Amino acid sequence: HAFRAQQKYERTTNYCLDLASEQENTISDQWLPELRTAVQNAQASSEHCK
Amino acid sequence: SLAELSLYEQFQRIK
Amino acid sequence: IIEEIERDEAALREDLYSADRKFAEYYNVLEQILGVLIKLVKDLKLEHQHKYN
Repeated sequence: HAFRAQQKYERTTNYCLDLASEQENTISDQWLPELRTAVQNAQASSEHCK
Repeated sequence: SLAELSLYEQFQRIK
Repeated sequence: IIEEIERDEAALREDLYSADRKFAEYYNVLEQILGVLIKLVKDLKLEHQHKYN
């Protein structure tokens, strides 16, 4: 039960934390290009600040 | 020129 | 003494008895914390949303 609670439950809590952060890690890996795309509407909106 | 160049930094950043 | 043998077995595992019950009593109450997080990917919430993001 503990391994069921650990490997099949707690590791899925880790998984549901890892999967919820799986794209984070990819996004963290591609932090600048994700900023280049996911926040692409920042620099373009920055051009009209002045 | 300086306006468009500098403003991209924030984009770059009981039981 | 005859039932002391039972105590030599039932009360021998009396800690083993109750601990297993509470090691089986948490298979459902923890399911609302431990077992919802497996459900939290098995309810397709993150499975669709790892794809949604």
